[PDB]
Amino acid sequence: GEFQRKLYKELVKNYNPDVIPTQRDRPVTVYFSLSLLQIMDVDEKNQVVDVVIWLQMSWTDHYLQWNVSEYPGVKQVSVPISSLWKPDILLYNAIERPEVLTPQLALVNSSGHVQYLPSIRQRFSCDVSGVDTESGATCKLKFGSWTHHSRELDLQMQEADISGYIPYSRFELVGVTQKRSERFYECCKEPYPDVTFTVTFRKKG
Amino acid sequence: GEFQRKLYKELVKNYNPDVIPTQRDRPVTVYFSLSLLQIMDVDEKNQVVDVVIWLQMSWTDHYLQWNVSEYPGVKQVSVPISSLWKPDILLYNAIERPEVLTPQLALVNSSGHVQYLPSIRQRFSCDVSGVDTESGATCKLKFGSWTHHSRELDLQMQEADISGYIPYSRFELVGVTQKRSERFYECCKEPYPDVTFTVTFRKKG
Amino acid sequence: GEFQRKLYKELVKNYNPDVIPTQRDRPVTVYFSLSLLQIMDVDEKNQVVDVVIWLQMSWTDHYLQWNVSEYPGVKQVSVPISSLWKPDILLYNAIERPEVLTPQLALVNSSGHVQYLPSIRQRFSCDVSGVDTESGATCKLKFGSWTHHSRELDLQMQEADISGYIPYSRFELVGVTQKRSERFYECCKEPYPDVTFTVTFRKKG
Amino acid sequence: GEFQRKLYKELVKNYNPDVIPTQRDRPVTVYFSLSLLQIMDVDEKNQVVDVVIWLQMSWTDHYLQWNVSEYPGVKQVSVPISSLWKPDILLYNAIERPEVLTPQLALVNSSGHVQYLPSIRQRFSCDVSGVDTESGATCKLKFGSWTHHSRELDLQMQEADISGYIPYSRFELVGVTQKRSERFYECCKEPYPDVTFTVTFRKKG
Amino acid sequence: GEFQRKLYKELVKNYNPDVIPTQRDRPVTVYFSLSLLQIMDVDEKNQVVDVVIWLQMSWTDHYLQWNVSEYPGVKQVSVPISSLWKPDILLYNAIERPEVLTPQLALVNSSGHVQYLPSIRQRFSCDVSGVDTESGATCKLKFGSWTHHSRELDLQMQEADISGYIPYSRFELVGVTQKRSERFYECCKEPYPDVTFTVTFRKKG
Ligand SMILES: *[C@@H]1O[C@H](CO)[C@@H](O[C@@H]2O[C@H](CO)[C@@H](O[C@@H]3O[C@H](CO)[C@@H](O)[C@H](O[C@H]4O[C@H](CO)[C@@H](O)[C@H](O)[C@@H]4O)[C@@H]3O)[C@H](O)[C@H]2NC(C)=O)[C@H](O)[C@H]1NC(C)=O
Ligand SMILES: *[C@@H]1O[C@H](CO)[C@@H](O[C@@H]2O[C@H](CO)[C@@H](O)[C@H](O)[C@H]2NC(C)=O)[C@H](O)[C@H]1NC(C)=O
Ligand SMILES: *[C@@H]1O[C@H](CO)[C@@H](O[C@@H]2O[C@H](CO)[C@@H](O)[C@H](O)[C@H]2NC(C)=O)[C@H](O)[C@H]1NC(C)=O
Ligand SMILES: *[C@@H]1O[C@H](CO)[C@@H](O[C@@H]2O[C@H](CO)[C@@H](O)[C@H](O)[C@H]2NC(C)=O)[C@H](O)[C@H]1NC(C)=O
Ligand SMILES: *[C@@H]1O[C@H](CO)[C@@H](O[C@@H]2O[C@H](CO)[C@@H](O)[C@H](O)[C@H]2NC(C)=O)[C@H](O)[C@H]1NC(C)=O
Ligand SMILES: CN1[C@@H](CC(=O)c2ccccc2)CCC[C@H]1C[C@H](O)c1ccccc1
Ligand SMILES: CN1[C@@H](CC(=O)c2ccccc2)CCC[C@H]1C[C@H](O)c1ccccc1
Ligand SMILES: CN1[C@@H](CC(=O)c2ccccc2)CCC[C@H]1C[C@H](O)c1ccccc1
Ligand SMILES: CN1[C@@H](CC(=O)c2ccccc2)CCC[C@H]1C[C@H](O)c1ccccc1
Ligand SMILES: CN1[C@@H](CC(=O)c2ccccc2)CCC[C@H]1C[C@H](O)c1ccccc1
Repeated sequence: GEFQRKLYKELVKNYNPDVIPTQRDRPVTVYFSLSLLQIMDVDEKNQVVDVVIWLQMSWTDHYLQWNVSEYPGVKQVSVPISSLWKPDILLYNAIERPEVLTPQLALVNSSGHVQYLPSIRQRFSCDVSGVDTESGATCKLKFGSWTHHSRELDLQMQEADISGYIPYSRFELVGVTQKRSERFYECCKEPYPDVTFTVTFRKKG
Repeated sequence: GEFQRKLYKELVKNYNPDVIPTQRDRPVTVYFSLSLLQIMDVDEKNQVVDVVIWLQMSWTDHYLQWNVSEYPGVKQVSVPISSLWKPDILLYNAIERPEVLTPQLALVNSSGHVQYLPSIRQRFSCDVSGVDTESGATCKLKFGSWTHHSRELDLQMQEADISGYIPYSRFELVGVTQKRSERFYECCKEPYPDVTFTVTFRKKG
Repeated sequence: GEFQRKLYKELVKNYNPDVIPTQRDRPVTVYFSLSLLQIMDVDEKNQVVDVVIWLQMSWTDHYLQWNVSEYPGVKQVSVPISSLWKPDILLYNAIERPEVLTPQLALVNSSGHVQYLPSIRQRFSCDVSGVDTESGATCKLKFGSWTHHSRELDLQMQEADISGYIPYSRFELVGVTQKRSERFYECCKEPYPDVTFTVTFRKKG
Repeated sequence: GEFQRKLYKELVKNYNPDVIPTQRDRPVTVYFSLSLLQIMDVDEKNQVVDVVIWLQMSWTDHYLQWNVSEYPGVKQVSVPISSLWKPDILLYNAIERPEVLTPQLALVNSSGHVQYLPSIRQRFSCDVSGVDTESGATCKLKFGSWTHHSRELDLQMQEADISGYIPYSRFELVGVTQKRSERFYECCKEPYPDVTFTVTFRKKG
Repeated sequence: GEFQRKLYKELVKNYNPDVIPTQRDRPVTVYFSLSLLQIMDVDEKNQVVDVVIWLQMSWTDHYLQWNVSEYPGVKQVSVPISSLWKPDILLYNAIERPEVLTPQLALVNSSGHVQYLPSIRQRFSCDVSGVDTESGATCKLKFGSWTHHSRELDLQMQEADISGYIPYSRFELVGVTQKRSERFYECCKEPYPDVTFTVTFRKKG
């Protein structure tokens, strides 16, 4: 519609997607969770697991809010993620780049809350030497911001999901746990948070 | 011609391809169908099917209409899809990104009706454990919009085609059925439609 | 030179590469031919042939002509194909995208005649059962425009070449024929032309 | 914040990322180090090693400094590396391009000191003929600027790290040493520095 | 420095990288040579050789010259090749696109002489049927401009080098010759030069 077209024009004006949208030394809170959809393969020689994981991220960007009565009918909009600031979140265990399977779009509502929910095909490093035993292999998937400390980007955790796991693969899911942490690194004065998912699985008999 | 060159210049003016062309809370109807052209391979270990499928989409964009007597001779135009809004339709079963085999162009007529008909090479997840039996393996291919609900994008179905199936592959087509659906999801207020194709096939001999 | 630099500046001015350069309801004639340079491989299980083919296309674009005495010395220019309109010609049998081996440049002379001669590495679908016999496998390579009918784009044929075929591959060339055709499709009012190359070949063992 | 947004706008103004930020017979000093995170594979037939290495680079760019009291609260910023000048450092032994695993971002503080710390997946040439012996295979990894001599770009060395080496691969790390050098080449009047890492490793069992 | 920043700004002004820098019907002379650095593999079934080759090209572009006393201290500059005109030189035997291993930068001195020295990973077609014999397989590598004839681009030859050949591969170098030539092709009125390298090699006992 015409109201949407006018809204998109205003949202991009004076907006720099390279600048994290903090406000007066108050961090941007980013909620992060993961749904393991499939274990595609396990390479026992090279110590590699191949997965499809659906990442779910959300945060508030105060530059993206609008008055609902100025734009009647427009409750939320669909925007390419390249036009917004997004978290620079990395899988620390990754040995190749991710392949993104979903359209690179985010949903933004009228108070500036953004949802970006990419599904990714990803290969990563793990010791899979007990994968073909009763107590299987257990792998850690550590996620965190690459360039923003706790006072800039407050990474927070949400409930993990196993309901979407594909039943017909040759691996079964024994368990999934999760834990937020915070550490000081040698480089830097400020601490950096992370969210780590621990996945235990094994080959089907 | 000169009239075409002037028309393209007007069509792009004040046009944002990121904004779905709804008008006064009336959704954009999108007709969707599929023609299975080939089954290239079946990976029985990893539970993957490799296909070429020809997707057929059409819809009306009211911003792309023109007066026929202002542009005499110009009944329709060939336009790169990147310059238009297009449906953000996703194959939910996909485990890699699609490879598009056709030129990325759409046809638009004078009342703003768009046709975009991409042929794609695609690999996806399915239980193929009865592929080498009499009754065969049966796979679901679920398609739907990633960011637009029913009141924005009204996805509608059309008749599937088996006539283009390649006769000389090592798999034969036992059947194809189709079904539109509509559900409420936990996330969201508004319902989401989808179009699902069920394909049954088996190995020859 | 200085005259060339001035000419390139004028050629791009008021030029839209998305608009086919028809003139007063007279189609653009496009001459098309093919030289088979190599048969790299044949996949008997999956019914795929791997080739290098040199495509040769030429046409007249009336917007690219210049007065020879305004630009003395300048008989023809070398221009990136991305800055011109080009035919949207497709190999209908293709199962992957082409890999272009040559620089993406075209030659344009002073009366606007364009030559664009890409060499491509291409895999396509064919029944190759019979490849290891005396009479060999016979494959059709069908080429045509994706979005332009006969009254917009008049596809014409030229003499096929076998002189560039590499003698040291493990496949030998039994024969090559070619045929222009024109058909009505279900979609459309206007007929669409094509040029099809029929290649018969066999294993040397 | 608002001060950050204003700062980014000023940093890009009159800034050319193609120009090395020397001033008047001072070179740009670039500190370089490496942390070997994993040996993924060794191809004994083709003489190739496959690694993940974390490169650590830092330098001062005097065009990126700002007055701290003009931008209160803003001590450092996160910037895409493509918008800055960066060292043109090359692995001389490389037989494919690198695959970058981390976000392409750098940290810049108020006096213009830049940190850029890419983790890369890289394959390179080495004689691995004693890899399955007690004393192991020993490989040289030579790094240096491609276009800048010593008086433009002063490459300096820092302490190598083995603490991040993954314990569960099928190769073990016998040792890592490092050495800065400087040589005259036939081409050029000015000498060129390099930093070379020598890595000795062997197969387990 | 400040003089460099001013120089880069002037060099790009009124510069079109698509226009070969001839001057009053006098061709651009391009010196071309090759250093074979490695033979990575030989595929005997498909008739393919896999190499790393270091190409060395240089030429004069009269638009890139500057007065040395206007820019004191600035003898040469490091510039991205994408901002300059470069030779459109092709390996005629290539069956895949090249992978460029070096930074895409060129050196330009004050009288406008450009040096561009890309190292490339390349696969090409050759009859390797005597590779495992005493006299070896002999392959021709033919290089030439794709769109410029002799009167536009004067391709000249320089001394080949085998000093960079890697000693630890499983193939050894029997012989290398080189030869400049000039031929008429069917397309065109004007003759086209080429530089061909003949490499004889064999498997090690
Ligand atoms: C740019 O390149 C193009 C492509 O090659 C080139 O187009 C060709 O131009 C020539 C004109 O010189 C065309 O040849 C003519 O074609 C028609 C028949 O189709 C004939 O009338 C001409 O024959 C002769 O007729 C006269 C008898 O009354 C004689 O006086 C004399 O012998 C004529 O030559 C002649 O064959 C040719 O058809 C086109 N081709 C295409 C595809 O358009 C163009 O000329 C080039 N431009 C420049 C400035 O170099
Ligand atoms: C925009 O979306 C956000 C996030 O969904 C909404 O804020 C949440 O609203 C729920 C209502 O049950 C609260 O329980 C949460 O505390 C809110 N979340 C956060 C992170 O603050 C918000 O209401 C939406 N705004 C509008 C105007 O629709
Ligand atoms: C533009 O294309 C549309 C879609 O083909 C045309 O509208 C259809 O015309 C058919 C056949 O005459 C009718 O039966 C349908 O009612 C129409 N379908 C839809 C989805 O609207 C339309 O006529 C074309 N416009 C012009 C100006 O020719
Ligand atoms: C910007 O960062 C650089 C690098 O960390 C700082 O320079 C170093 O400061 C330490 C003290 O923390 C000194 O011991 C070193 O001598 C400095 N190193 C170099 C290479 O200069 C610099 O002080 C920082 N600037 C600000 C304003 O904080
Ligand atoms: C820019 O570089 C070119 C090429 O290196 C220089 O010209 C060469 O100089 C050598 C050495 O004296 C001469 O023998 C040759 O006549 C030149 N070679 C070519 C291919 O032209 C040139 O002098 C340099 N310009 C400046 C100002 O230093
Ligand atoms: C959850 N998702 C909805 C979420 C949403 O609208 C959304 C939010 C944010 C950005 C983009 C889209 C929209 C579409 C329906 C549903 C999709 C299905 O659950 C799903 C999730 C993960 C993998 C495959 C399928
Ligand atoms: C510290 N370092 C990471 C260190 C780590 O544990 C790590 C990284 C990669 C592989 C293995 C371990 C943790 C997060 C902070 C980061 C440093 C900062 O983000 C940074 C990024 C880019 C340029 C300069 C500085
Ligand atoms: C596609 N169709 C016509 C439809 C059209 O013009 C068109 C309309 C809209 C967008 C793009 C092309 C064009 C001419 C070719 C024909 C294609 C053939 O049916 C086909 C397509 C794909 C696989 C097998 C067969
Ligand atoms: C060429 N290069 C110099 C840079 C330079 O002169 C140059 C670079 C690019 C363009 C013009 C000139 C720096 C010193 C090393 C030298 C070449 C090295 O031995 C090399 C090693 C392995 C593969 C390729 C090249
Ligand atoms: C290309 N053609 C000439 C150039 C030209 O007229 C031309 C080039 C590009 C566009 C338009 C015209 C000279 C350059 C090579 C020659 C063709 C060679 O036999 C060839 C051999 C093998 C595969 C492909 C091509």
